[PDB]
Amino acid sequence: EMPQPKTFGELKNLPLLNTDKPVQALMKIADELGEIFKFEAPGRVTRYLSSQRLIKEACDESRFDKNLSQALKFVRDFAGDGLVTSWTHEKNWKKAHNILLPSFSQQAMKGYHAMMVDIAVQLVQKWERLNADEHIEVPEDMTRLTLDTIGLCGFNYRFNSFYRDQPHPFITSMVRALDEAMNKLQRANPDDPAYDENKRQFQEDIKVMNDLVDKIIADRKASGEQSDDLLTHMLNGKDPETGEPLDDENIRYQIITFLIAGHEITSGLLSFALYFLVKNPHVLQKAAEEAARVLVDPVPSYKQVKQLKYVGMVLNEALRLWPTAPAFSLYAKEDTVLGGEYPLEKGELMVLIPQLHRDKTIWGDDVEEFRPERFENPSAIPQHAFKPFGNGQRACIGQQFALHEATLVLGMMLKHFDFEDHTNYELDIKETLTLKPEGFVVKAKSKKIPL
Ligand code: HEM
Ligand SMILES: O=C(CCCCn1ccnc1)N[C@@H](Cc1ccccc1)C(=O)O
Ligand SMILES: CCc1ccccc1
Repeated sequence: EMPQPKTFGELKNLPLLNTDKPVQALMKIADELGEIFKFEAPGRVTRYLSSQRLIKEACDESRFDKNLSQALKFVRDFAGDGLVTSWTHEKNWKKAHNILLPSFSQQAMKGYHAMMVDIAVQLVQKWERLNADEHIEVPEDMTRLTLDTIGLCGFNYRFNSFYRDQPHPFITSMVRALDEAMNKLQRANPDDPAYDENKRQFQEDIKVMNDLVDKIIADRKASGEQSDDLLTHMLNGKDPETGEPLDDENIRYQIITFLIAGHEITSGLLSFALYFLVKNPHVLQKAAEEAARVLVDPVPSYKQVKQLKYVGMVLNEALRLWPTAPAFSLYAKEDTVLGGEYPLEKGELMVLIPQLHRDKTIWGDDVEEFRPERFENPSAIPQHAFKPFGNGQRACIGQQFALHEATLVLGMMLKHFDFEDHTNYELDIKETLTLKPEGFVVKAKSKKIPL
């Protein structure tokens, strides 16, 4: 019989996720129950997988396909049939996947690099301009970086996050829609009048996002400009299979999807990376030495960012410990037995990435230690042991983008500043649909290296 955490009568396990930190709650359950536990909610059953042994099987795409978790299903209300919230069998998935893959390749990063540098330099400049008495709100600034980077590379839009403390109206709505999607996970009687105004606000936020993104698309189509951004690629792309381009609605969903992905999901990586760097000065020194040796020019080149191997290891080790897209869902395409012990019927598994990444049978007993050297040789990483970007054809299309922007800015941060964990910050991971070291603050003392 499969382990299952404590239940709450008719609510089954659902109230276990009625907590500020559900991923961490699930990790704790995984620690207690092991590599697989059943999680039941009213009208839902899933099985949380935490071991590489089981997850490797779940990642067999011949047996399991991506499932929309309840979170993804609720985000689908505004991310539509964008790539993240589409089922693999939906026409728009493969179509957009085929169209967008070349826009997200490592080679495509060469084209986004200058725009990424634009924002990265703004980040560096912000911190260069802080007064000595001041500190950095790390996740906030990382989000400024990542949001602005995806805005610029996504559709040549400047969110200008370094010019405001208040979020862009689209982001206000996106964050509130994501929050409402996450809140609806715990909503008994959704059509109750208590959650009534949440619905009105949710629809208003969906409309804000649609109107703003639709206007972006329409403005680009009307202007005819051919930027080297994702929007241009989507407006001009043709899926070789169907022969079809994405329609404007799906492009809007893709843009919404990229903005969600490139917001705190991506900035969390940077925030956790910097968190671990300041908590592990030996690592920081090693990463800083690489940044200093490699980033010999006032602005990093693409080729230099590629040489930031140890920065990449830092990022991978941050992704190991706190993958900011911490779970993905799969479903059994047919009846199948998982791991020789768990018969599954056709039709859900949750891959609990932080737990996979703590599988001592893969990583050794020191799984909680931040040791980028674990990633010194990518050959040492067994298949499916490390899956911060998900799996297979449903893996993160933005992986190279996220890692390039993260490596670039982290490299620049490490080149340009020494960092002080001046509050001896106690890791407190705030959960939305992503993870963030909430309140993580540092001081950055400029090395006074010009840009
Ligand atoms: C550190 C940053 C990121 C992490 C950890 C991450 C993680 C993931 C994961 C785990 C998935 C699979 C989700 C699932 O199976 O349900 C995914 C999918 C996806 N991600 Fe990311 N992501 C990141 C950044 C980005 C960025 C910056 C973009 C685009 C601008 C992006 C776009 C996507 C898309 C479009 C998909 C769906 C791909 C498909 O199913 O065809 N992600 N991401
Ligand atoms: O699975 C996802 C959401 C997946 C989204 C990650 N993602 C995908 C693409 N980009 C990011 N949360 C986990 C944990 C959870 C549970 C309740 C409330 C919040 C979070 C789960 O549902 O058990
Ligand atoms: C677009 C990334 C995403 C989508 C839904 C939920 C969380 C994260």
